Amino acid sequence: AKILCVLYDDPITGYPKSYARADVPKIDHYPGGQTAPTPKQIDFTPGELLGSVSGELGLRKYLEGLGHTLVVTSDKEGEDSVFERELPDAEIVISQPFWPAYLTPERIAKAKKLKLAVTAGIGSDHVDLEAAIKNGITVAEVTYSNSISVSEHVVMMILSLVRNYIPSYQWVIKGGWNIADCVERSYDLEAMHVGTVAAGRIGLAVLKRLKPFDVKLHYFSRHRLPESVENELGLTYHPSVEDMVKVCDVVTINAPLHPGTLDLFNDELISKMKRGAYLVNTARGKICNRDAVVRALESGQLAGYAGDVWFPQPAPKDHPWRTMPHHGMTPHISGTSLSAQARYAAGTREILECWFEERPIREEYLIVDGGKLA
Ligand SMILES: NC(=O)c1ccc[n+]([C@@H]2O[C@H](COP(=O)([O-])OP(=O)(O)OC[C@H]3O[C@@H](n4cnc5c(N)ncnc54)[C@H](OP(=O)(O)O)[C@@H]3O)[C@@H](O)[C@H]2O)c1
Ligand SMILES: [Co+2]
Ligand SMILES: [Co+2]
Repeated sequence: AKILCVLYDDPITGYPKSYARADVPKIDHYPGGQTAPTPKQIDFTPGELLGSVSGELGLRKYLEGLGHTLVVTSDKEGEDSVFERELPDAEIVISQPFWPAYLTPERIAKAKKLKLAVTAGIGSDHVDLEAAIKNGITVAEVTYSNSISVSEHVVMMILSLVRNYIPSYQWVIKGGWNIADCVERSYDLEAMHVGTVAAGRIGLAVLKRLKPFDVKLHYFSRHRLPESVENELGLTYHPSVEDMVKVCDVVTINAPLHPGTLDLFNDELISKMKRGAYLVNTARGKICNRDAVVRALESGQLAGYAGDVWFPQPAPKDHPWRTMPHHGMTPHISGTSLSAQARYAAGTREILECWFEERPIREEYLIVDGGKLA
């Protein structure tokens, strides 16, 4: 069978010949007890670059040893792309959210042999689930594999926005000291009100990391956390997002992209935030209306915005989030740290072994299975 695997390009300086450190820590399990991926073998050393074209997610020796073929490409856009030309023959398609091969209804129709679509990462909004359901395609993602990685990125970005890190760094490089210039927009985070949209694997990890900063914590969720958790973390529950954002100095978005969160932070909702609020979004770019965020930063309604997720991906050269004032953006990188790559690459192989050995894929990895939502 044919496996079609879309990855981002190598660094412009070539695939790395060395790394800054000798190894990465061993992660055995996630908070709550889900075990780390359990592939039978791996053909990489954790810490290597796996999600670029030369990395191949460590999959070629395994797949070709079984007689299957593996096509790796970064060329994913349009009908003339390698991805779309190779799609009609593929039993399995793999891509990462960071450089996503969108499986639209049209492409799924053309993918006559497609039976398994794997998200190397978390969040399968690039896959049209209705068409996958219609066509009996299994959709899997590597649940929890980089949730902690994102929670780290969130707190990092919150601190940098509030404490005005990046403009202060720039004064060093420019040859200046300029203390007053740095701190005329520098605050402590301590005792601010911080709220999260969703308290899932990322959102809860964010709340736990924020707690010892002595912030006043808020959250909005469809379902409440156990009261024992709310008490230990000092959480205030809000039954609507509007209610929460009214009182928050900082808001972090940690919910998946779906109809209920598409365009949720539009002009109206952002106008309900505190003036000078900070907004962080490492969830899915489209949960925030692109031009509304730009306008709120230009007016001062938002004091700062940061995240790693954009619409579309890759972001075009003229994307307005590149140049809006007071931002601390990165490209979509938090979920593909070298540490996270090791976990989602192991998980991708685990899923593939289960697929080819006719053993069940972990229930926690499954998004649709056997023609229905999991
Ligand atoms: N590199 C990155 O930046 C990166 C990496 C990984 C993931 N992500 C994004 O982050 C999402 C969350 O990741 P995760 O590991 O935390 O998944 P998760 O464990 O499934 O948590 C998602 C939580 O969002 C809740 N929620 C859903 N809709 C909501 C809404 N309209 N308002 C408030 N809360 C809502 C869900 O609760 P219910 O059970 O009630 O629906 C769930 O608890 C992913 O879907 C993905 O898009 C980004
Ligand atoms: Co529910
Ligand atoms: Co959901």
